[PDB]
Amino acid sequence: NSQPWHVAVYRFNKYQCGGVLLDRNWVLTAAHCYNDKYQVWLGKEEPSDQHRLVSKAIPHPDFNMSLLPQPEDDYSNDLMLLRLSKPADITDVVKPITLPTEEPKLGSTCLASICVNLKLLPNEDCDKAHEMKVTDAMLCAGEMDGGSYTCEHDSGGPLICDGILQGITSWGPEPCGEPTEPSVYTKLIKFSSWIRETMANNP
Amino acid sequence: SQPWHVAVYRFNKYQCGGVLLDRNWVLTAAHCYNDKYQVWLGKDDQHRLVSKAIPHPDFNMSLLNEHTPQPEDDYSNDLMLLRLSKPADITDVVKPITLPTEEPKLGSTCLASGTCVNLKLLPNEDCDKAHEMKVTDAMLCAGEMDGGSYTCEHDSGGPLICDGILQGITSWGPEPCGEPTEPSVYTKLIKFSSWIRETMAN
Amino acid sequence: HMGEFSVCDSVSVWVGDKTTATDIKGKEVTVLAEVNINNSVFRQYFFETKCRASNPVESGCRGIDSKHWNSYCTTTHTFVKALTTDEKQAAWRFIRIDTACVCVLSRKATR
Amino acid sequence: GEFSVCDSVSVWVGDKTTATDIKGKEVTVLAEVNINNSVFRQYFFETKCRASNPVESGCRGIDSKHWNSYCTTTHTFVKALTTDEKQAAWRFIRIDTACVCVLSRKATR
Amino acid sequence: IVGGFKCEKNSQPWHVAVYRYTQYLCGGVLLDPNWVLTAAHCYDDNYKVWLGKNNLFKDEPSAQHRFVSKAIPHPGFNMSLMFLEYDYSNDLMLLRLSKPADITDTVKPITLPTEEPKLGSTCLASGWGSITPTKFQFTDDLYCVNLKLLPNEDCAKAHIEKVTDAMLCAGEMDGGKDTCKGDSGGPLICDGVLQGITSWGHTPCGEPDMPGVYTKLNKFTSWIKDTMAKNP
Amino acid sequence: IVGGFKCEKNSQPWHVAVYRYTQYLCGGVLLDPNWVLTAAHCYDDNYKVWLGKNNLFKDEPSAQHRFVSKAIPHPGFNMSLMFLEYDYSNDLMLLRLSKPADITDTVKPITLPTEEPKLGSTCLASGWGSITPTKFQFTDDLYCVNLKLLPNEDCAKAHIEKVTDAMLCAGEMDGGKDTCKGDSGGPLICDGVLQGITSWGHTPCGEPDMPGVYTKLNKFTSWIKDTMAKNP
Ligand SMILES: *[C@@H]1O[C@H](CO)[C@@H](O[C@@H]2O[C@H](CO)[C@@H](O)[C@H](O)[C@H]2NC(C)=O)[C@H](O)[C@H]1NC(C)=O
Ligand SMILES: *[C@H]1O[C@H](CO)[C@@H](O[C@@H]2O[C@H](CO)[C@@H](O)[C@H](O)[C@H]2NC(C)=O)[C@H](O)[C@H]1NC(C)=O
Ligand SMILES: *[C@@H]1O[C@H](CO)[C@@H](O)[C@H](O)[C@H]1NC(C)=O
Ligand SMILES: *[C@@H]1O[C@H](CO)[C@@H](O)[C@H](O)[C@H]1NC(C)=O
Ligand SMILES: [Zn+2]
Ligand SMILES: [Zn+2]
Repeated sequence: NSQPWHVAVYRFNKYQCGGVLLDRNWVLTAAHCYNDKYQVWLGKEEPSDQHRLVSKAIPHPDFNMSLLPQPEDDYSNDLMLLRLSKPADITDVVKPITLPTEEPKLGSTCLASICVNLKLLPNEDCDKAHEMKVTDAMLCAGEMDGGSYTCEHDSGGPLICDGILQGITSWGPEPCGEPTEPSVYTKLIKFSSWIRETMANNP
Repeated sequence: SQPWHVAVYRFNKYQCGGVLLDRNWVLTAAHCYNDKYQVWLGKDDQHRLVSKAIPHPDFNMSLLNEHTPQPEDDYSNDLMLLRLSKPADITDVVKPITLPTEEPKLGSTCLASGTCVNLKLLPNEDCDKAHEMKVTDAMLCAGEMDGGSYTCEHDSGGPLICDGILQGITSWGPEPCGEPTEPSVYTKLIKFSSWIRETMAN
Repeated sequence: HMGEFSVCDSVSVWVGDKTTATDIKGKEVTVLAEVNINNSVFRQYFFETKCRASNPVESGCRGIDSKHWNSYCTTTHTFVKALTTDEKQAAWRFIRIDTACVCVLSRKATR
Repeated sequence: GEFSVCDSVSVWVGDKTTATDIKGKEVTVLAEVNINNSVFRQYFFETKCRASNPVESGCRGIDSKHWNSYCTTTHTFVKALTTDEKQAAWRFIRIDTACVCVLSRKATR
Repeated sequence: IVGGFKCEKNSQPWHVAVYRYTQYLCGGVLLDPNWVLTAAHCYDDNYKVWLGKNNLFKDEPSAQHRFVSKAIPHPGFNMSLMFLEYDYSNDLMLLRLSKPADITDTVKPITLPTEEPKLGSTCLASGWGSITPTKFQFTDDLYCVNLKLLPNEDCAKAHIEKVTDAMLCAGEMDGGKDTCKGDSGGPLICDGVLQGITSWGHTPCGEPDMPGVYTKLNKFTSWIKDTMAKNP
Repeated sequence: IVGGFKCEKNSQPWHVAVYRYTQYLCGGVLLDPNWVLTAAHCYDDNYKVWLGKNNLFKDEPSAQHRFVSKAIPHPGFNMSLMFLEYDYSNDLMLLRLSKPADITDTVKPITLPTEEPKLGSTCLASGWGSITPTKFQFTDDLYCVNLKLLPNEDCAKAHIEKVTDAMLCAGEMDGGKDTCKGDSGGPLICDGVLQGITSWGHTPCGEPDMPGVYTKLNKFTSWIKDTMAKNP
C-alpha cells in the first residue's frame, strides 16, 4: 500500500533510474538520467503493473550535460520531466503526487525509496563529504543514529518529508555511498514554477 | 585427469575425498568417519555403498565431530580404509594408484586436489609454526608459494601426489581454507604401508 | 517491475554494531568498533549481504524447473581482516562475513 | 547430489595493485601494512564466476523455454590501504565476492 | 517404463493419462466413474483425463476424455517439494471428474486394497513414461513391466531420501527393470490387487541395487473412502 | 491465439503440430510432402509431426503422424537462445519427414512466397496456443485469427528486443488479438499468400500498442530451396 508514485525509468543500456508521477501524463526524474530511449514502468510484467513509452524528454536547460567523478561538479538544476505517450491509469497501486507547498523544516523525518528513515540535515553535513558541490538549490538528507545502516540510492527517486514531496535524489555513488555520509537531493520548491510551466506548455 | 579421486558422501556433514587403491578399496581419512557412507567414483560416473569401515586403531575418536578446535589435538594416525560392497569398474576415468615405495624428498613439487594445486613439500617445522594442530613425525607438511594468488582448496582425505607418486592424505585443516600462506598437514603414507597392505590382503 | 531480477533475493547493509565473529580458524572472537592506526580513529563497518528468504517462491529459487529440480537459497560468506580480541590479545584476524545469496540445486526423485 | 546454479572459484589475492574506490575512481593498493616493515600484508578473498554460460542456456536448472539467464559476478566493499596521487589512506575498494544468476522473460513463443 | 513389454490391447482399463491442458503430466488409476487417483506431486492448475487409451497418437473410439472439477491431495505431502534427505511420504491425490465415466469394456474401475502385500510378490507397473534410463524419451504406447516386491530396507540402503511406512519398495536387483520419469500416479498391481502408486526413485532408472519407491495404498484406504463420498 | 475464432475444419491443412515425443512443442507449416517448416527456437532432440488435425483430443481418421529424420536450423539463429535486448532474427527451421505426408484433402502443402507483403494486408495466424494472455491455457481446438500487417516501426517502438530486417510486425493496435505462447512455428498468411511464421512477442498477449513479431519468409526463400535441393 506504500509508495504508489514511484516509477522505474528503464533507460535501456544504462542504469535504471527512479521517478515520481505528478500527473496522469507526467513523470518527473533526474536530468543526469537522460538517455535517448526510455521506457516507464509504473506500479508494483503480471498486471497490477503498467508500462508506457515516453514521447517527450525535457531536461532543465540550466544543467551541465557534460556530466553524463570530481568534487567541483555542479549538479545544480538536476531535474527532468518525461511525458508519457498514453496516460497512466489511476489504480490502487498507481497514484500521482503533489508538488511542495510549504518549506521543508530542518530536522524533519524523510522517506527514500551490487523505504528508509532519513533525517533532513543542514547542507553543511553534505559539504564536508567532498563528493560534489552543494548549493542552496539542493537539500541534504541522511539516515541516522542506529547501529547498522542500509545501502540504497535511487537516482530520480522521491524524498518525501512529512507526507509531502520535498526532493528528488540527485547524483551519488552507487549502489550506495559511505557508512554515515549523507546524500544530496534536488530541492523542489526552488523549481516549482518551472515544472508548472513545462507542464502547461507541452501537452 | 586424476582418476583415483573419489568423493565420500558422508550424509549430514561435510564431504570428504579419497584415493582409489584397488578395484575394491578406497582410502580416505579417519576424521571423515561416520555411520553412513556412499562412495562416488569418477567424473550420477559410478557410485557404490561401503560395507567395511576400518579406521586405524591408533586414532582418537574424541577428536571426532564438533570439538572446539584447540591446537593440542594429535590427529596422528589419521587414516581409514573403506571397502566397496561392489567393485569399481575401470574406465578411462576411474583408475587406481599405487602405494609409495620411496621416501619423500623435501623440496619436491607436489600436487593436491579439491562458501590441481601446485605445492612444495616443506619441513614439518613450518607447520608446527601455525599453532593450529599438533604436528608429529607421522605427518607431512606442504605449502605453495609462487606469487600472489593462492587457491582456496582443502580436500579432507584427498591425495598428495609428490614427484609423480602417492605420498600423503589430507588430514585436519581449516575449511574451506587457511590463512593465506599457511601450510596444510597431510598424513604420511609410508609410515603406514604395512598396515594398509595387510588390511588389504588379510 | 518488468525486467531482470535475481534468482534469489538479497539485502545489503552496513553493519556497525557487530561484537562477535567466528574467524577463519573456527574460533569465536570479539570484534572491536574502533581501530587505532597511524594517529587516527576510524570505526569498523562491514558490508554484509544476506538472503531475504530460503524460498522466494515455494518451489525454491525463481525460474527453476520445479518438476525436475529441488532448489533453495543459501547465504554465502567471505573473509575480511578485522580488529579482534581473543581474550588475552588484540590482533587483526580474518573473520567470517555474510556476502551473497546463491541458489543450490539437487535432483528430484519424483517421477 | 547438490551443485551450484553458477560455478565459482575462490582465491586469495596478494598481487593486487589497482582497484576501484567506492566513489568510483581508481586507486593503487599498498602491499604491506601497519608498521615500518610488514607487520601484515594485504590479502583479499575473491570469488568470481567460471563462465557466463556454464550450460549454454545460462545458469543450470532454469526453464530455458521460459527464462533467459546469465551468471554475473557480484562485488563487495572492503577497507584497504591505498593511494590516489600522493595521499594514502584506508579506502573501501570493490572486491569480487560471488556468482549469482540473473533472469529475464523469454519473448519466444 | 524401462525394460518392459507393450501392454496387451485393452489390458489396463484403470490406466489414466492425466493431462494439463494439452501437455502430458502423469498417469493414474480409475477408481469410480466420478473418481480418478494419481500422485500428489502431479499438482498443477488443470487436469484433463484421457480414459481407455493405449497409443496416445492413434484413433481409439473406445476412448473417452473428461475434465476434472476438483482436486484433493493428501495433507501429508509437503507442497514445498512440488539437503538431500527429502520425505515424499503421503504422495497421493484424488481427482474428481466432471461428468462420470462411461464404464465400458475398455474403461473399468480397479478395486482398492484390504490387504498388506506380501514380499516376493510379482507386481505390474504401467505408464507412458520413458523407456530410456537417463534421457527422457516418453512412449506413445502404454508399457508394462513385472517387478518384485522387496523389503523396505533395500530402498533405505540405496536411496538418500526417506523410506517410511507409507512407502512400498519394488523393482529388480540385477537392474534393467524399473518405472521412470513420467510414470507417476500409475499402478503397482501386486498379485492381481492394486497395492501401490508410482511415486519416486533413482535417475538413471533401472540401475542395479536401486529399486523404485511406490506409495503404499492400504495405509490410506480410509482417507479415500471418506473423501470419495463427501463430494468435497 | 488470443482473441480468435475456432478455425473452419479443412481450412488449414498446412498446419502441423510438432511434438517432442509425448509433449506439445510448437506449430508448423507443411511445404513439401517430405518437409515441414517450423521456428528455430523449437529445437529439441526429437520431432514427431501430427498432420491434418483440428482437435488434439478427438478422433480424426483423416490425420497422419510422421517421424522426423533431419532438422536444419538457419545458421543465423543464435542457438544459445535454445541485458534485455535479444535478437531472435533468423528464427527458422526445416524438418524433413521420415516417410512422406500422404497428400489428400485434409493434408495439403502451402507454397513459399514470390511476393513482398504490403502493409494493411490482413494476415491470418492459427495455432493450439493459449487463449489467455497472462498465464498459459493451451487449446485443444485449432484457433484462427485475423491480424493487420503493421510497419516494423510499431514493433521497435514498444519492444525492448531488437526488431529487424528478417521480421514482420503484425497485430491490432487497439489490443485484443495476438498470437501467444504455443503458437510458434505457425503461419502468418497475408492475403492468401504465406509470408511468415510466428516467432516472438510480449507476455501478456494482446496488450494495446504491443504487436507480435513474425519471421519474414521472403528473405529466406533461397535458403529453403537450396537446403531442400541438397536433400540434407
Ligand atoms: C547470442 O546471444 C548472446 C546472449 O545470450 C549474446 O551475448 C550477449 O551479447 C550482448 C550484446 O549483443 C551483451 O550485452 C551480453 O552481455 C551478452 N551475453 C552475455 C551472457 O554476456 C551473443 O552476442 C549472441 N551471439 C550472436 C552471434 O548473436
Ligand atoms: C518438507 O520439506 C521441507 C523442505 O522443502 C522440510 O524443511 C527442511 O527440513 C529439514 C529437516 O527435516 C531441515 O534440515 C532443512 O533445513 C529444512 N529447511 C528447508 C528450508 O527446507 C520440511 O521439514 C518438510 N516437512 C515437514 C512437515 O517438516
Ligand atoms: C560544465 O562542467 C565543466 C566541468 O565540470 C565546468 O568546467 C564548466 O564550467 C561547466 N559549465 C558551466 C556552464 O558551468
Ligand atoms: C584424545 O583426544 C582428547 C581431545 O583432544 C584428549 O583430551 C585426550 O587426552 C586424547 N586421548 C588420549 C589417550 O590422550
Ligand atoms: Zn545412480
Ligand atoms: Zn506489458
